[PDB]
Amino acid sequence: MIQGVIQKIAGPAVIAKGMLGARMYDICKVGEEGLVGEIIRLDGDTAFVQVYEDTSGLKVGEPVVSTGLPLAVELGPGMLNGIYDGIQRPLERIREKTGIYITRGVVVHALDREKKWAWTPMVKPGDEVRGGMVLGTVPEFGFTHKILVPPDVRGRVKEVKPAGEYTVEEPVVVLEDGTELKMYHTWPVRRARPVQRKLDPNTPFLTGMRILDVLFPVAMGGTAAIPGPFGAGKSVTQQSLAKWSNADVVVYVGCGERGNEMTDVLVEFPELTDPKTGGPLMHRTVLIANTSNMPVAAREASIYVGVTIAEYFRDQGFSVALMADSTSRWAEALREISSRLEEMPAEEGYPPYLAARLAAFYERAGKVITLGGEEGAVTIVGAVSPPGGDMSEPVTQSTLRIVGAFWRLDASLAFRRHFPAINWNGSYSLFTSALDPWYRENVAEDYPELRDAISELLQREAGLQEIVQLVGPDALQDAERLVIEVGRIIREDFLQQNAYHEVDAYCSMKKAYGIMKMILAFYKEAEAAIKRGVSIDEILQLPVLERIGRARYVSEEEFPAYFEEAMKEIQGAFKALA
Amino acid sequence: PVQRKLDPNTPFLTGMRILDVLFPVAMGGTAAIPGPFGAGKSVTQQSLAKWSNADVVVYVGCGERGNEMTDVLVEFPELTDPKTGGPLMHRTVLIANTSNMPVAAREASIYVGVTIAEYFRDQGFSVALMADSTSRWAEALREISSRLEEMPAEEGYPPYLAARLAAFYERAGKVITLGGEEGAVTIVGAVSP
Amino acid sequence: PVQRKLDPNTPFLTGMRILDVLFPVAMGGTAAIPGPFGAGKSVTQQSLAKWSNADVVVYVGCGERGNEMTDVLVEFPELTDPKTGGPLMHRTVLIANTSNMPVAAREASIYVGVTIAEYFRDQGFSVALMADSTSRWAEALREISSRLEEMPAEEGYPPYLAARLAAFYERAGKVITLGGEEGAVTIVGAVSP
Amino acid sequence: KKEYTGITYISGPLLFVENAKDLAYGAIVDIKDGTGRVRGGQVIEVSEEYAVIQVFEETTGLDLATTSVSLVEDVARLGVSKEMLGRRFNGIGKPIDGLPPITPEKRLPITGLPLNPVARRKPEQFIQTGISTIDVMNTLVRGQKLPIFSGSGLPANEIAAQIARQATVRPDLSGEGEKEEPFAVVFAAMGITQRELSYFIQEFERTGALSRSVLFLNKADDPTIERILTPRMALTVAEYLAFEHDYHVLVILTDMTNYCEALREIGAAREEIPGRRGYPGYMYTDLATIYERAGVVEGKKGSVTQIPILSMPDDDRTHPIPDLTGYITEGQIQLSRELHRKGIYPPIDPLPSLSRLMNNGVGKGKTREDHKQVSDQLYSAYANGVDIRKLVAIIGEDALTENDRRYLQFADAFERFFINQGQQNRSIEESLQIAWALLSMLPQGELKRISKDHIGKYYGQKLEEIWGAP
Amino acid sequence: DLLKKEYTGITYISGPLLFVENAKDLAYGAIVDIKDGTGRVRGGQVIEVSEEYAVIQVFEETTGLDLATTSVSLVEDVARLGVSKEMLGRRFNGIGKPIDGLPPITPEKRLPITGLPLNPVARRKPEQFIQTGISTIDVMNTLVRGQKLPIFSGSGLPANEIAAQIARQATVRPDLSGEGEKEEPFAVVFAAMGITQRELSYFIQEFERTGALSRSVLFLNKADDPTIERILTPRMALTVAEYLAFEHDYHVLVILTDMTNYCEALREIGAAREEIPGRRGYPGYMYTDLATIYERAGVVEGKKGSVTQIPILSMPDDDRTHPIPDLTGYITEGQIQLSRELHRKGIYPPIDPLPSLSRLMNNGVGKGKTREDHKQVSDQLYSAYANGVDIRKLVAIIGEDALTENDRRYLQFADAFERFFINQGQQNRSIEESLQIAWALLSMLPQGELKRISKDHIGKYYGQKLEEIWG
Amino acid sequence: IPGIRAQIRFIQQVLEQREREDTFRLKRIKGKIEAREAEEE
Ligand SMILES: Nc1ncnc2c1ncn2[C@@H]1O[C@H](COP(=O)(O)OP(=O)(O)OP(=O)(O)O)[C@@H](O)[C@H]1O
Repeated sequence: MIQGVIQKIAGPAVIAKGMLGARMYDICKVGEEGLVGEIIRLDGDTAFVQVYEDTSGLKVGEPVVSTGLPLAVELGPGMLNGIYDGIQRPLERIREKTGIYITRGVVVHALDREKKWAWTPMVKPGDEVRGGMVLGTVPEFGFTHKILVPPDVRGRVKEVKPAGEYTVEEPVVVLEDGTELKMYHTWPVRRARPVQRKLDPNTPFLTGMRILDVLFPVAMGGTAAIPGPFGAGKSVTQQSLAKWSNADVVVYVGCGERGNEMTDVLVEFPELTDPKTGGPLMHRTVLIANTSNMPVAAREASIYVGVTIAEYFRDQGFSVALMADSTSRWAEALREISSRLEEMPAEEGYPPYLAARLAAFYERAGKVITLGGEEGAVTIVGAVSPPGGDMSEPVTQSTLRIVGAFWRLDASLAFRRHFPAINWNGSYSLFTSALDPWYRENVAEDYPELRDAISELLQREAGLQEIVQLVGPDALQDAERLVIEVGRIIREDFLQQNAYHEVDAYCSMKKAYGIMKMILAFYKEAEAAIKRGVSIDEILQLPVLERIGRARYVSEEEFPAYFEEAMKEIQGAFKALA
Repeated sequence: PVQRKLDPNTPFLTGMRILDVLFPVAMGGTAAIPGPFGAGKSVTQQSLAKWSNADVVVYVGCGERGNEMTDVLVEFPELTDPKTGGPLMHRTVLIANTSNMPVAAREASIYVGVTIAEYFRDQGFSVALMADSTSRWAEALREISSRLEEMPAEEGYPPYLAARLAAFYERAGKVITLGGEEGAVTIVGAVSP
Repeated sequence: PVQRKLDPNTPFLTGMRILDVLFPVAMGGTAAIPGPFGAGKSVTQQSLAKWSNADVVVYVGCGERGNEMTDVLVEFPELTDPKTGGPLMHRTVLIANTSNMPVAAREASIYVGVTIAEYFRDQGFSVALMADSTSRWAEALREISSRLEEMPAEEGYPPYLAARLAAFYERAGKVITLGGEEGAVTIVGAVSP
Repeated sequence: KKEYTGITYISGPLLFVENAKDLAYGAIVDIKDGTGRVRGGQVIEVSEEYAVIQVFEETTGLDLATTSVSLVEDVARLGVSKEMLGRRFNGIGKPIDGLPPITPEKRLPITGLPLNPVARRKPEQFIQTGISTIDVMNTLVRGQKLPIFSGSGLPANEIAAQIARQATVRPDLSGEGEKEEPFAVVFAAMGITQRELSYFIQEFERTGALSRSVLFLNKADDPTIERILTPRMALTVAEYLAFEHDYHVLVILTDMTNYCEALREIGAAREEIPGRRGYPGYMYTDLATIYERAGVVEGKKGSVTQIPILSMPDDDRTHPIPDLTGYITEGQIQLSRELHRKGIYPPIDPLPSLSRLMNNGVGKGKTREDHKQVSDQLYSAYANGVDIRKLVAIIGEDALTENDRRYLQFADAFERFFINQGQQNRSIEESLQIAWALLSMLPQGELKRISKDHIGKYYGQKLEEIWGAP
Repeated sequence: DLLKKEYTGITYISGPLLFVENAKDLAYGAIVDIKDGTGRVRGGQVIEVSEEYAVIQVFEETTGLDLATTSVSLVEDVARLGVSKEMLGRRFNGIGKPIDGLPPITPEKRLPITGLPLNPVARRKPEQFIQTGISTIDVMNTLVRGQKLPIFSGSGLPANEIAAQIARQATVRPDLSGEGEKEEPFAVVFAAMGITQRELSYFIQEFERTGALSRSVLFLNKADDPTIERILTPRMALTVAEYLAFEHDYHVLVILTDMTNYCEALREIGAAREEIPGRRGYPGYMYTDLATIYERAGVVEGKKGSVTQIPILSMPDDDRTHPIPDLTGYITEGQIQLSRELHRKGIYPPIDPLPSLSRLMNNGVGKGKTREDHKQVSDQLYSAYANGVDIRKLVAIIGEDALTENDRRYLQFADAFERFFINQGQQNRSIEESLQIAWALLSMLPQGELKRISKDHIGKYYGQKLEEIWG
Repeated sequence: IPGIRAQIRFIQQVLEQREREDTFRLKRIKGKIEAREAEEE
């Protein structure tokens, strides 16, 4: 095994000599305490190692040892309901071994090797096995977790353990070639897990938020980016997706953000309920927390660990949602690394390969035919944190060219406490046309037309807002003031949503359709009234507007009756005006 | 070299009333014209070449598009000399460059044109030099300076852009040749910000 | 050194209504008077020197016009100290490093002036220190850092510029001298953005 | 043959190899690691001390002790053939459709030569894109460089596919004309996602346009150098076909913003100080070497026409990419988000769009005699209509004159029936018919920019001819 | 451990750095003593080490050093600070040395000043409402125990006054929280970097007036002190704070006077080392350094104490996009941003509510914590004030005489809001009085315009007039 | 309109100046690293 000694220490960067034969991007144990590092440069007999921990107290001459393998994740039973670090160290076990602080040099297994799992074999001797097939199954919190042949493994089965209880270290299946397949395997974190074929998304990823699910939808194998400045509500949106999305498994990556945001999930999710299964919400969740004051080099690791875990759960035939708290912090970590390496920067100091790395990460998303022939999907929602709120930054612009949906956040709306605070003008989705068949079959036959009518109304309001800023709102003619008012009704009664409310925190597609239909019918009747000579002031005082404004708060069970009453009441109110 | 550089006391007659009256340029003078699209700059330059009192004409295209250069190279052959009725090309030297020709050539185009103009001046003639798109020449200069790893100034241009333009434009003038005859070079540049 | 720093509780009377009324400075405080050229920095500071209620004025011409130094030298010997009654020059120390005098001496001039002001404070006097331009001191530091081959912060200035300015301005204050008497140094700083 | 093993440095995208003075500048090399995997790279610096290789893809498993470098070819070349029609490649020319590789007629340097200016000729004939806003108001002329300026969320890909499916020449419209002239479309897609790749494959396969197309598709997660090479290979094929087989070649370059970002990246990887706004100081020359590879040559029946497509980074036309492109190209087709969000497709806004060479490829003997004046009149009428549309919001419809009202109606009709053609394929005659039907709404004699002969000949058409198919 | 190892072999002194040749046995980050020819001893830290030389950042000025008579000796491998309960009532300088005449403290432990990250599993949820007495904070930008809530200030704005007022008035309200009444006060750890004598005299006199010096630990780095010393001051302060909170059940309030000065020191060192910098010359790792500082707040499961941070920074040109405020806001849990426009009108505290924020406010307000109407009243206030500012922008175009009655009402609301809710001087308001003033102001708008408040609360609290409170 | 034009000019100047300063810094650092490599490799 390749061994050497430290030659230079500058912060988290160590130069080790005597490492001839070391490979690029391999893990190395640094110092007498074996700090986990990675080789990022080879130069003659020297190697450039990035320590994933603090290097204070290290000395020149201390040994550096290479494991000869790149960063890898242990994939198998025991991840759901778990919280990990950037390199997949369980944090509950670190809490037990260490106190309330994280210390360096803790070695802890990712998967629990003492818990027992009820193994039910699904292969018999003499059966051919290929990468990604199902050998058996194991229960885990209401999921039928299935053990998969490692992707690059082939052969025929010699012996299969009988049904029973075993730890993940057990050689559950042995192959004629001698290979012993356990309940878990290891996968290089920078290699995309292979799939049979990628399919065109055709089903929505329902977040429970009206503006995103209606005006800016994202498909099940799609990718969305939500940029904004601090205070605009990115974390609240990501957590709402974690709580209310229709994905089977949710992976949450806290790349270089506040630790209180991880504490919030840990405390709250166990008390919440899975939207579909009904069990605890934390049972469908995997957390990867690398907070801001935790090692910088571990941010890249956190992102790739999350994407690998998501691809595993996709290979099992699930639909997985991956939330990246800030890809900007990943980019800043790359920049710190490159500055340490004395590389030639591009744009605002970022390494040239930042865009390529973002593209590689976002192209791991998608809906696939797994190597086992099932159907799984990964949907990636990445948050961006531009400096100054400037969306012309390299990170936001590079994301803008690879993602399907773009949920731009507005500081002006966040200042007024108008949430979700999405900049409608600066947001878009590329998944609308692909999801229309689903909407017709599963929401309402004319849902696409109503959505388009809402969009045309909003564009008309945006057009007239220029004249309003020029001459003021009272100078407008009656029809234009009606357009402005109905745009305001849309903003306050349909696009506004209260994450902390008991009912409004989640909205079904049918509730959204009902509110849209109410608003459009009101607009049509008001236009007819104005053509017949009814003042706007008399229109805006109609009490049916209060019903339209309180539709958001009607529970899901009571909503249909409320909607029928309101649809009757709108016609009544504009008939009574005469 | 020349023996003496005379004064701007005699006019350069373009034949166009607006320029010849309101905004005249002298023999040995210098003028600049901006080219918007659709303004008929090409016809104006062609008429200057046709009807100017210049004996010889040097047309330098320094970094033009391919199709604009093709227009120039297909139109000038068919132009007629008002004095003789023969092809105007017989008193014209034409320097043609495109955007995708070497940057060194695009940078040296105006210099080659001015040297030819000064030669015909030293023969004792009046020469009209028309540099189309000196902005493209400045772009070539900016690229060259970047490749030499020089500190840029203003919008990435080298700190000697003004001096090079000055040296170029100051080769214009009415002179007494070393041989003791009167000759002139008049420069009309174009700028496309 | 000093025994103790006191809390400013009396005004640095200037003779200007606007500064004395709307935007006062205490007897041991600090003020900055930035302005573009032609606004009246020099006239304002000379008026501070002529009319202020300070016992001693140390006037530092750091990298500024020499005619201003000549103006002070020629004029002050004829004016009268507002309180003492004697000639105004008799209460004034002049430190002059004009614009065309050596660049590095600007820093030395600033430090020399502030030390002399501290000395006269230590005798028990209220001292006014005028810095004709701290911008030129910053320029000198930038030049020397260019020679050192240091890496600049914003606009070429060395990153320790704020530290030097802070150290200079913190020498102001009302104090109990080591001799037990009360002294004060008031600093007005001109900046030429 | 010879394998170089004197690797003495690996860092990011670069590796240094000693005792390699036999490697030409810009040669393509193969990099074999200890595990046996073979990567690719390009020589970006050669000296007596060492050669510097830029590695395609990643340098993950490479080590200084077992890696070996070998020469593939001294100059990047592409084997071209007429058999490339109907085939899909990967940006460096490797098939990605599963059919056997092509046997080449010849191998050509991808960075072709500059055309001699004196061998060029004026563009004088038009390509019918099938889209009215282009065919009538911003005509595309064989040999022209006409980009589409797009935005972040706009359907540039759909418009590109539609043009690729519908583009044709019209020999019958050219005087006596000819029976047939070959036509091909070379589609270069750079930095596209899997969704866009699937969309493009399906679009070309379903309508049968594949049989007359060549596709060079480069994914966003492919190596950057392949992105840099994709347009060069596309144009090499286009030049082959046009100027050795008399084809009329249309080139669509789908995302030049992605190309320029790749250019910036590669510049930073070679240790070059960025120029304006981070982009290389030679970006103008590179974009010129790509764009200027189109035109029409004297003595050759073929032509090359380019349609670059750009997403303006933040709707800024002053951004360096669109600024330089406008400097080099001959007009622009601008998409609008207002039209898109109002439901109109293709969302082409005539007002900020211009084709610089339109006048030389429209008129008698090519299209129709009434083309130019019809275009000018449509432009003026639509501009008046939009202005009056803003004016009505303030002063109401009653305060308008009858003519102002007619313009107000015409603008809406124009958006609904002229711009909004959906997935239709309109011949130039159909588009001119629709234009005359719309102009008939305005009173005869208010059509100042059209001669009275054309008014007499074509004025009077009814909107019902297009009313049933918006 | 008890043996002194000296390193002659200094090859370079320039600015704040010092290269020493044969020091391969000096750990990274170790603290050293630099002895000069005259016997004066000055401190420094190893920031780079190799076989060739060690780079030392000097904590004092380099005057009087020479490459012949100077020696570097090792003090300790890891920078540590002796801590004890007896730190309360003491004043230290930027490197934690007494500056008050008393003797050095006898440590109970020596803790690494860099600290370690709190495990997210170990963290609690910050939930206890702190009543600052300032209505713009209590109602709209609530402060919860365990929070990091900075003040974004200007050059001549009164941030020090606001911080001192918060320290003087801050208290928990166990009566509202349903918890057993208890009278535990706040211990204040005060860290000043680059503080002038004027500001320091203000703070010291204010604490002496309040009687808070007895339960305060002061780390004072003045503006005449070494700049590189500022690197360690926040870390020493937070080491002491964490120790007190999580080993002696104190509720600690940490005030960090000027983080702009800290960033200036960071940039100085970064430039000396010829590192490739980020924005405006600041190092690219400044986010990580500021997070190493700010993330040392919060509350821990199974322990009674807490640490609350209120950093104060001066946005240079009142610029919120400057790197220092920008990174801070991305790290901290809100911000209280002052406004020069309000300050010029005479409004104190000049807190502009729209750009301010409190991330954790929802944790510590509502039924059973403050009052059931709190969150909705805060939301309504924000909406009404935003409408008022918009109408202010509108009058410049249309003119006042053209306004509607509702627009005029929102103008009047904005004026009254600024003059009565934000302007409170040095008065301590209970959350009840603050909500009463908020409801009085909201009663100036028609009851149907209050769309963020539930009709139950509108029935219960709407109507009361402002004249009843004043005049 | 003149006020908006003045603001645009000012913002353009500030941004261009920042880019120029960053470029000068990169050139300086790379030159110094090259000199260091020449002196000591
Ligand atoms: N003196 C003139 N008399 C009559 N018609 C003229 C005259 N000058 C120009 N024109 C006409 O006006 C047109 C000007 O617009 P056009 O787009 O055709 O010009 P261009 O020469 O191609 O453009 P550019 O300004 O870029 O050189 C000329 O093409 C010609 O048709």
